[PDB]
Amino acid sequence: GAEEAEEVGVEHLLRDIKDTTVGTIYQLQDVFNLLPDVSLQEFVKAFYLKTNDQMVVVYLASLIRSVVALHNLINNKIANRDAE
Amino acid sequence: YYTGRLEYSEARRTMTNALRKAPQHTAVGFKQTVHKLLIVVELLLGEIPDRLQFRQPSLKRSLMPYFLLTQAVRTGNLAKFNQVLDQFGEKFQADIIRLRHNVIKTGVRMISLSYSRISLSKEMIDIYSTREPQLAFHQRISFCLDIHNMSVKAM
Amino acid sequence: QVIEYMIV
Amino acid sequence: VIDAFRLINANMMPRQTTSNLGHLNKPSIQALIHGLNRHYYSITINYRKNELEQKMLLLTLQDYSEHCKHNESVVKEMLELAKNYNKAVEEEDKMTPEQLAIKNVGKQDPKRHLEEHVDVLMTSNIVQCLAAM
Amino acid sequence: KSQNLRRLQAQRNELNAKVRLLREELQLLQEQGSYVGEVVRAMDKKKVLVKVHPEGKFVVDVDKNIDINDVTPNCRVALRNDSYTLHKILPNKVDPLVSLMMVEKVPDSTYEMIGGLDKQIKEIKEVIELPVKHPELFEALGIAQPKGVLLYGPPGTGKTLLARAVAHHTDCTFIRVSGSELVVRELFVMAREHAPSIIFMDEIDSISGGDSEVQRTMLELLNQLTKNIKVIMATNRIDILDSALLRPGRIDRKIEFPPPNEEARLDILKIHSRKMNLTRGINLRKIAELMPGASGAEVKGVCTEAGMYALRERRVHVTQEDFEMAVAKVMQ
Amino acid sequence: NPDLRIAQLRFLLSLPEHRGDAAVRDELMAAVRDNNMAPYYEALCKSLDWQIDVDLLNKMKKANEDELKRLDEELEDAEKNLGESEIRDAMMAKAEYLCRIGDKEGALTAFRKTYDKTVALGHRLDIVFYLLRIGLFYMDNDLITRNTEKAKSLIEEGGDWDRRNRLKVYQGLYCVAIRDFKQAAELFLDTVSTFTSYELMDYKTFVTYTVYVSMIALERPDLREKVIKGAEILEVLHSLPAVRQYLFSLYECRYSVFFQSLAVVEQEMKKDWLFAPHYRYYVREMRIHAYSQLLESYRSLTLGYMAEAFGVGVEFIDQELSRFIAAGRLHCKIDKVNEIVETNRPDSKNWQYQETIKKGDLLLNRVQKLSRVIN
Amino acid sequence: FLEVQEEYIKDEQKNLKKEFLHAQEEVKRIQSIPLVIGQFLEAVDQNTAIVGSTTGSNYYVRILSTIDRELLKPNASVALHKHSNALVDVLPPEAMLTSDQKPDVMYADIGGMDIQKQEVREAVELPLTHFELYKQIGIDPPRGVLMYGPPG
Amino acid sequence: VWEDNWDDDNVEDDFSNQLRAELEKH
Ligand SMILES: Nc1ncnc2c1ncn2[C@@H]1O[C@H](COP(=O)(O)OP(=O)(O)O)[C@@H](O)[C@H]1O
Repeated sequence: GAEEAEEVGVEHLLRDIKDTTVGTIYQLQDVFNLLPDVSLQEFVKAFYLKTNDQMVVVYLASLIRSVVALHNLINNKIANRDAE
Repeated sequence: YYTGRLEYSEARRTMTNALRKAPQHTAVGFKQTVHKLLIVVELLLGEIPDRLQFRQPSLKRSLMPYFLLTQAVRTGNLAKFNQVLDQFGEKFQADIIRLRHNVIKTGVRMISLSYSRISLSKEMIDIYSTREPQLAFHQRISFCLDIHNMSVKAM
Repeated sequence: QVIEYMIV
Repeated sequence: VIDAFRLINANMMPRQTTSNLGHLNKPSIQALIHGLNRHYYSITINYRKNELEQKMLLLTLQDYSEHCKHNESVVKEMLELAKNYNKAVEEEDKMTPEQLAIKNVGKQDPKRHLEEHVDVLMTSNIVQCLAAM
Repeated sequence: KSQNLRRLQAQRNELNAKVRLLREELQLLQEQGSYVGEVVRAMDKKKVLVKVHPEGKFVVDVDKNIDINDVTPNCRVALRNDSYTLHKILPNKVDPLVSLMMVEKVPDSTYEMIGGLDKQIKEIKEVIELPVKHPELFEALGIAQPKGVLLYGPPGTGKTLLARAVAHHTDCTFIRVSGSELVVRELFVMAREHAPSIIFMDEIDSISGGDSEVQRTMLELLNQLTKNIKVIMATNRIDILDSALLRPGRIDRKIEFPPPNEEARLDILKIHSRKMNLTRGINLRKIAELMPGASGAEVKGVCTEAGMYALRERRVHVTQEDFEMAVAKVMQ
Repeated sequence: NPDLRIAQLRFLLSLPEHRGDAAVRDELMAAVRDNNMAPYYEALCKSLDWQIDVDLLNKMKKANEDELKRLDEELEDAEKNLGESEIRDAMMAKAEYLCRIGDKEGALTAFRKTYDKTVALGHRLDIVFYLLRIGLFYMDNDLITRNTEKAKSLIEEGGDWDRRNRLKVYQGLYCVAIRDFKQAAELFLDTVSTFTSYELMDYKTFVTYTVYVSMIALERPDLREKVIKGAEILEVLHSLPAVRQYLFSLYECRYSVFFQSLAVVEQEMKKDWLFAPHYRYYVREMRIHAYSQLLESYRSLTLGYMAEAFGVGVEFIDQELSRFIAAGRLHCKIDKVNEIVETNRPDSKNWQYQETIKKGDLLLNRVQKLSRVIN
Repeated sequence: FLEVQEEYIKDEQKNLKKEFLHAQEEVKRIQSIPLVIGQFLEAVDQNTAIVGSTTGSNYYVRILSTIDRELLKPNASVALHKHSNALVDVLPPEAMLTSDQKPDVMYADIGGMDIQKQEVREAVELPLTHFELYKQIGIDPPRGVLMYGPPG
Repeated sequence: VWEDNWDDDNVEDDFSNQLRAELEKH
């Protein structure tokens, strides 16, 4: 559960150490029927591919936040530069 | 850069570290040979057309011989690379198999007529991929942004 | 790449 | 908001307290409330709990349509929102004063949107994908 | 290590100031809300004479850091939060005329796109920016003052647009008292405040004492009169108006607007045709071929109708014939 | 309207002994003998061309001081009964006259001078066309781009789309010079062209420039039909049969005349001042698009049928196509084991990857050029 | 000793982040039933404004920090605090009916009216559907439509 | 320009290679 509409009497009661820190034979026979996969021809290739595509996405991103972070750098450097 | 003055694994990262401090420094000696020498070594590893010739008009610092050897490998035959080498001969930086390596990257087709002609697991040929092949290049830019944090530690 | 996979 | 009180109906006639307890010289000091505080005189509310209770209170989705259609989506707003970020940095570079007319309350908001978009995917297009590995 | 440590002191003190004004922010918003209102300005020791929004009057004070000396009338800002005392100033909030200009938004910015009138703009620029931006040759030429221009012409063709354009090449102002819907003599004060101004009129007979009354009403105050205000009257006919205006010279200038001929109508149809896409070649003359009594409007109308007659076939280039069925349509 | 075909003459003279003197020499000095203009036409002949004789130059500078001297007293005359439209037009004596002086201060510091005291946008983009159009004559790319972002300020009522198309022709004529062959054709293609009796369009050139800028970047299936069955251009290349038989020799596969037709274009590459890697790259991509058009339909291409494309035989296709696959921009390979060329198609999924390695690197490098101490 | 309070600063930065992201949460009690709503008009500065309450007048305010300065259009209906009039949160456009499928006469049994039908068809629903063809020729969509009919 | 071209080595272009192509064939 979730404790709807009365978590005020839970979040007051979630002090020291906090939620995260806040601020930070038949069935087992059918278990291993769906385990084995090392067969990389097809599946392996597919897995390789998806990773590559998502990796790229991150590379694309990890770039525009670096740019806007650099914009915050020149904002702070021109700010303290004018405070000289 | 003086550490840049053998191995080729890190000559380009010391080329990035080298080509930084010269707004207007000298006209012989320090400012001159760092750029042209280091991009020559960047062809000693084998890096061809698309950073070479349009990046030239910034320096234009007497500009004959090293660019001539860059297109002498960009074409890649020993016949006119000879007259780049022997007819010039004073170009210095004395310290052949690489322009051989360029033309035989092609082949005729693959094998080349039952393993014999001259020019002068991912069943694809190496296009792209979604596994280990492209992952290496991917984690390049991620690393770059992480290394670019240093920006936040400067104010 | 689980070891390989700074952002925080 | 919890507070007990007294019988100071009458008896206007000790407790060093370390100087009157603190936070009842800071109530919501309102006249009908403080006029009620003449009779009221709240003191404290303590609290207990045990470790047990404390402790107690304390995948996938891959290409269904999911991974595609939340990186087919957000990169398009990175396209034209980065075009409006281009228009923002071109525009505010010159003739800018008074904190950009108070952060453009109007036409909110360029640039931050890009930061938010960047944040959304990098908590998603890695992490559970990471657990894919 | 101590220098880097004091950098960490700057970080910790910055975040601690954030939590300062967030904590006293959440206790802070339990206070009051200042009112707002226009005034008639002060006279005396502190003073205001405000008129607040719901009920319009009071006289209030002003805080030490307000410098009661600049706070001028009809520049709304207030703060008498509870006891009724000022704090600071706010956005001027557009004075009176800003209202009847943006409201009667009738006047449409115009500049030099007048469709083939050059004698007319030579004569109005002869008597509307020479008496404003070069008075020196009028006070040495013996001329007393030129003021008041009557624009008589057909409905269309020069009205509300010539008097607009040469009002704003000069950046003068353009007050229009055409109509008396929602609010004489008070307008003069606004014009005087503007220092230089131009007052414009209305022309209705067809597309007893309508606006010749106010016309003279402001020529009576204007004759003896803080000097660079120029009334402008547009009428369709010179004969229809009063004999009191027939008093040379009460109207120092009677500019005449003819209906446009061939080449002036290729000029105005050239400009309104310069509003949109056409094609590799029009040779606009054949449309002007039947211009015969036309009107300024009679040109903007047919150019928009030619655009719509290109729009009906989902086509993105206005061809030749959409003009021909535009001007061949509007003959009604 | 500075500067006309004198731009092309200024190219052709300074072009090497491909072309020198002799009757491009007189039409140049038809303007130089005309317009009486010292401050460029001595800097013109400075470039390995001509020296003193001063024979034209004296009354050239003398009429330069005549017109330049007489224009000043309208700037000093325009106060008697002459408003800012006449100080405006006195600065148009100084502006058109000191714009056909061909100086980059006499025009450039007069136009920002007349950008002050300025009536509405019968002016604000009249001069920023008239500044852009001489920036084409002096190829100062910063002046072009700053006149674009100064010229995207047409929000008048500026939805004047017989003046967007003037700017669209200016964008097409500039973007053909900065390798952006994508933006050039469509802009040109969907324009029609007309600019004050097409004087900068200088037609007998424009529709030709379209129909040999198209097949670089305008995609061979898509709007190439809009080129061919588009009834706006086909009738005006009817009088221009050379670029016509250059046009219908791709889609009709009559390639023994198409390389002939492209060798014509490599002789009228000489004219336009947007010149050298544009024609070398242009013949490169006409060439590569011509071969890639042929072998894409076949899973196997024989030596005799590829020799049938012109009649060149073997070694032209061999060395040339080996250079193209050395670039790796087609998918073929010189399979001399049988002398039959094979072609499958690995798609453009990899195109991106290869594209973006370089791209990504460059982008980060720019930031790597900035994000150090120098900021 | 300057290594001692070095361990202080890291713990204080961490714990001020703890109660800081915990401290953007105690401000959310001022937005609580019941708060008067009155529309936002002109922004003047940082965290204050001149919001227009529904109880008659507009009057000056101060707006809290947790709300972003994003949705505050000059007619944005925004809530105020009872007895205080401090701005708390912007709102969805609460107001009139959309008229879901209610009126029913066809455009085929209208009878006779053709030129007016293609003028209103031309200038109302066509620039809503084909909104960009007006931005491919040049003539703007006409803003209003005034219909004068006598006697109807 | 500013998109890196080759322009290196190659002898006179498709005009002359066209010329010795058709002449060498015929
Ligand atoms: N010479 C002209 N140049 C430009 N527009 C004109 C001209 N003559 C008439 N018009 C048109 O008339 C309209 C202005 O109305 P106006 O002429 O003031 O009405 P009236 O004719 O009653 O004075 C504008 O939309 C304009 O296009």
